[PDB]
Amino acid sequence: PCVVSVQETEKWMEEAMRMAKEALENIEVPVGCLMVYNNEVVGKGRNEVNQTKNATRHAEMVAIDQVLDWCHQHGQSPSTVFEHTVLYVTVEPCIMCAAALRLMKIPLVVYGCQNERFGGCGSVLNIASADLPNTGRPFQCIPGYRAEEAVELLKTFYKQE
Amino acid sequence: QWQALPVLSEQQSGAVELILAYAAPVLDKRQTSRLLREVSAVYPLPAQPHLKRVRPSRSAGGAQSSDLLLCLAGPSAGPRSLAELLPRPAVDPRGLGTPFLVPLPARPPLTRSQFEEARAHWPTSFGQLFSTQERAAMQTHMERAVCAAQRAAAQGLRAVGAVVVDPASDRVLATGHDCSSVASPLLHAVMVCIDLVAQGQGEDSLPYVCTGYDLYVTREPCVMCAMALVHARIQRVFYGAPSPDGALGTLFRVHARPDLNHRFQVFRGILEDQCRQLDPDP
Ligand SMILES: [Zn+2]
Ligand SMILES: [Zn+2]
Repeated sequence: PCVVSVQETEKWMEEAMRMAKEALENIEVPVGCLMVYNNEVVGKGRNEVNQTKNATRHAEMVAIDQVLDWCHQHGQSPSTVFEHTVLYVTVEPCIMCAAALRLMKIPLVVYGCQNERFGGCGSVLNIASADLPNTGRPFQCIPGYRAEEAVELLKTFYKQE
Repeated sequence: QWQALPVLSEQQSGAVELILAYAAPVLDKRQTSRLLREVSAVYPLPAQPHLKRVRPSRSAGGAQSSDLLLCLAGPSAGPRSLAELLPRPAVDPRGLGTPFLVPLPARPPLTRSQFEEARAHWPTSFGQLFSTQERAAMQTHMERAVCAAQRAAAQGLRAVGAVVVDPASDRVLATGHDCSSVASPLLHAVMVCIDLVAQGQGEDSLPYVCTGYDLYVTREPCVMCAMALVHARIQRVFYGAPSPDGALGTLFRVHARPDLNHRFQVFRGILEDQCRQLDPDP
């Protein structure tokens, strides 16, 4: 049920890029993301750090909470859902979000550009595939999808601060 | 019984490098204060404020003598005379013996190991890391975190507790334990506390919720919690016992990296006796 979400990678990342642009217009780090379970979006998020005054409200954390709400409302266990969910995110997850995704046992992340400041899938640390036997499961990555557009958003944001 | 051990990057954990300097014995002890004044006006040693300028020595009998730190050695650290090192009339060298080279710690000590190494060469400033009043306050906050962890244990939750403190007023801003559940698996104790500090903060606030604050947590934070603390910009963290996948000492040291835009101090061991019987994070 995982590779069935991969079929529409282009549609899902286009929506993630659309959300990233919104975040940029709202003076947030321009990261958009979608979580797809069986070719349906079960959660989405963009960075809400400055909106909420809370440094932990990265796009991925916002999307994780939406999927958890979806699981709670429809009486499905998070395990069965998250273990067959793909995350599409415009930017390499940071060290914190990479650890959250391991704890949720998300199997696959498709992401755009590298995260030079905080990346947890190899740029600063390799949390995604690290040997962390008490910290969920390692996940796999498909990096580089529309990285050029995504990193241009990042640079635009970091000029405006 | 407990002792607070700093958790430093691997770079700062090794031995301080040594630099060479000239000292001279004080043969007329009653010239000490005058010589100290005259020499330290000529050679203030601004780059080494951690070094005391007089080294006392006790003989195998109790008799005490002293050496005076004159100046750093140049590129050629050869034998030097008092006349070569000390200008007159700015210094009247009477009462000093012949200068000798001594290796000095180039930078102040941070660990106990470093302080012992340092003072073996020359008296250095800091004995112990925390004052009696400080240790009492730290034990009180960690006791509150232990009590939160034990409430969690009694309810069937992961036995991790945390307290956030504003050290400007020593007031507790948040107390929390792990609340993770099947429906909400990421409610680790640190994540709960950060959200508590966030909800109690003013309207014209920055998202760096933990700026300036101290965290007491029973056991070492996991990668998620540790990096949340980097993003939230905690100022210091005290924890009791390590965690196997811990990221503030054990498997990572994300608080002490040059390529993250925030570093902070971490100490382990606070009430470790009790904390080691509680749950690791995650
Ligand atoms: Zn993140
Ligand atoms: Zn944690």
